Amino acid sequence: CPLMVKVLDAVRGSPAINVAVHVFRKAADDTWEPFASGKTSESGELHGLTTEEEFVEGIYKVEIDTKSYWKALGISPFHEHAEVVFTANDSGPRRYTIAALLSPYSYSTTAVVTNP
Amino acid sequence: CPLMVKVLDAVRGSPAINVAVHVFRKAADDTWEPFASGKTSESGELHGLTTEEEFVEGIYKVEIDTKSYWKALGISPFHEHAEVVFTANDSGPRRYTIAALLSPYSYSTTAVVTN
Amino acid sequence: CPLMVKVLDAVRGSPAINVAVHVFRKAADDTWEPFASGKTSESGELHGLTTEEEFVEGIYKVEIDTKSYWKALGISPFHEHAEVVFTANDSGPRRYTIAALLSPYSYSTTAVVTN
Amino acid sequence: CPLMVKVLDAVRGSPAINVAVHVFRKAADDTWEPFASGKTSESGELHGLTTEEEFVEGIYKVEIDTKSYWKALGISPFHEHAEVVFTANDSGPRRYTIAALLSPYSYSTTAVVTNP
Ligand SMILES: *[B@@H-]1OC(=O)c2cc(/C=C/c3ccc4c(c3)C(=O)O[B-]4(O)O)ccc21
Ligand SMILES: *[BH-]1OC(=O)c2cc(/C=C/c3ccc4c(c3)C(=O)O[B-]4(O)O)ccc21
Repeated sequence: CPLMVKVLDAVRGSPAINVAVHVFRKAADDTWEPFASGKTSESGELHGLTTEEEFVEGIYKVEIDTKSYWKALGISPFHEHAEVVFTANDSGPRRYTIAALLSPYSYSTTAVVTNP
Repeated sequence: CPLMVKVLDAVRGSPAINVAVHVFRKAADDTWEPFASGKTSESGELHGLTTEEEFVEGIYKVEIDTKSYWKALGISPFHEHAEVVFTANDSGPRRYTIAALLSPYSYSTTAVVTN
Repeated sequence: CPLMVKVLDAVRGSPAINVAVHVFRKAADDTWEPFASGKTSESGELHGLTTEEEFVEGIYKVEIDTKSYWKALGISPFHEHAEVVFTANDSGPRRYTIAALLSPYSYSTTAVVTN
Repeated sequence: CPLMVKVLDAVRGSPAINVAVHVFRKAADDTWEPFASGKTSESGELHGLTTEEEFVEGIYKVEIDTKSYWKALGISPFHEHAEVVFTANDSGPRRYTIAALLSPYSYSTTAVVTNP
C-alpha cells in the first residue's frame, strides 16, 4: 500500500468514517487529472487507492471532502475540503500515510513517509 | 480589513516572515481567478488584501507558498504549498482571520471569524 | 508584557472567551507555586500576567481550564485541562506568546517567542 | 489494550521512536501516583501499559517526555513535556488511544475513545 489516508474527528474523539477522498495527479499540460478515489472505513482508514506500478513520480493532490462529512452530520463547517499537495517518489518509491484531524473550523494534516 | 492571514513557524517558534500568499476567487466556470496576494510581514501577518466592497460571497482559496519558505531555511519540506478553501458568508460575522501553523511535514489551519 | 496567552475555539471559529488560566512557577522542592492567573478577554487573550522584573528564568506551567469552557457550551470534553510546561530562557528573545487551539477531544499549542 | 500512546514527528515525517512516557493516577490524597511507563517503538507506538483489571476509574495524566526526545536528537525544544490529563472509565471501561504530533516549539494531542 504505497498511499494511505487516515482521518480523525476531534469533536467526537473517534475515527472519521465515510469521508470521501479524491486523489489527482498533475498532467503534462499542468491540469489536475483524476487519479484515484475512495472513502474512509469504520476505522477512519482508506486503503487500496493505488499500486506500486501505477503510483509513479509526480505532483499529487489529496482532496479530503470535509464539508460533505460535516454536513452529512448536520454541522455547518468553514472549509470546503482539506487539500494536501506534494511531490511523490522523486527519490524512488516511498510509502505515504496522509493523516488529518478535523474540527468544524480547523484541520491539521501530517505525512508519514517510509522507505520499504 | 475583511480578510487577514497569519502564518507561524512551529520549528523556530516565530512568525513566518516573507512568505508569499495568493488568494483566488472561484469563477462561474469553476476556474480559480487571481484575487489578491502579498508577503507576510515581520509579524507573520498579511493585511490589506481586500476591501469590504470587493469581498463578496463566494468560494475563495488561500495558497501559502510553504515550500519556498522551508527551502530558504535549508530544510526539505513535504508539501508544495498549503491551501485553505472556504466559502465567505454574509450571514456570519464579518472579519476572517486565516491562521496557519507550519512544520516541514505538517500544517494546521484554523479560521477566526469575528464581528 | 513578557508573557501573553491566547486561546482559540476550533468548533466555533472564534476566540475562546472567559477561560480561566493559571500560571505556576516550579519551586526548588519541585512543587508548583501559584504565580499569576486571570480570564481570557473577548479577543481570547490574557495580558498583564507578569512583569519583566518578576519573570525570571525557571520552569513554568500554564494551565488552561478547558473542561469548564466546554461544559458552559453544553459539550462534553475529554481533557481535565490543557497544560503547557516550558523553561523561560534569558538567552532567547524576550516576549513569550503561548497559543492554544481547543477542540472537545484535542488541543494544540505553540510558542511564539519574539524580541 | 485499554490505553495506547502514538507519537509522530512533524519535522521528519516519521513515527517518533524511543519517546519516554510516564502515566500517573490521582490518589485519594490528591497527589499523582506513578501508574505505568514505557517508551515508543520503531512504529511510534506504546502498547502494554496496563490491563483492563488495573485500569480502573480515575483521573490520569499521560506525560510524554518531548524535551528528552528532541535533546537526544541534538535539538533545543521549547516545552518540557506534553501533558494529557483526563478522567477515564467513568461510564464503564473504554479503550483510549492518546496521539501526539511533535515539533520543536509546538505539539498537538488528540484522543480516540472506543467502546469494546
Ligand atoms: B493548528 O495547530 C495550532 O496549534 C494552530 C495555531 C494557529 C494560530 C494561532 C494564533 C492565531 C492568531 C494570533 C496568534 C496565534 C498570535 O500569536 O497572535 B495573533 O495574531 O493574535 C492556527 C492553526 C493551528
Ligand atoms: B494535526 O493535529 C493533530 O493533532 C493531528 C493528528 C493526526 C493523527 C495521526 C494518527 C493517529 C493515529 C494513528 C495514525 C495517525 C496512524 O497512522 O495509525 B494510527 O495508529 O491508527 C494527524 C494530523 C494532525
